[PDB]
Amino acid sequence: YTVKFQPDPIDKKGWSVIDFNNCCTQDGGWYLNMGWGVESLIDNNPGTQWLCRWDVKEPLPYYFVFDMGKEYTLFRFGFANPVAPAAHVWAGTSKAGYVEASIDNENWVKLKDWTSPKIGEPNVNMDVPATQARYIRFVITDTYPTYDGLRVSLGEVYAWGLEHHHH
Ligand SMILES: [Mg+2]
Repeated sequence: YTVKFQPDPIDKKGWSVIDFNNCCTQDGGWYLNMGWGVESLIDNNPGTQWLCRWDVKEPLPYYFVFDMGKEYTLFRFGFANPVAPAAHVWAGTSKAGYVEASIDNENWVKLKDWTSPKIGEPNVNMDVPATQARYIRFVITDTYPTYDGLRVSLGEVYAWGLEHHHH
């Protein structure tokens, strides 16, 4: 928990979801042309979204392993529920979960345990203990129920931190 620093999120261009366990793209390729895949989570804006598996409601937890490309020292981490013209703003139901961090994609260390107060919550950032990392692991553990049961869509994930020596 740090004071009002307000720097700017790491440019997620070298980024790339290197691993996940749930998306709508798993099924028919027609979902593919919809831009609802995991990569739709680190493309700079919450305008594009990510959709869970829809043909078969999969039980939680859902996780993702982002590869920031290089090493950093995370200060904060957060995400942002979907936002118009996102086809599923009512689906952003992330309620509880946590985020881990690793430097070799083998050994991980917990950073924090986030919790969103309502469905489709604008942004949810958390102060994460000053830790060195290359890979991040986001995990949704509980979801707010919907008119159509357990559904969930994510807008985007942000990460702050210093960049280690270019070397
Ligand atoms: Mg996005």
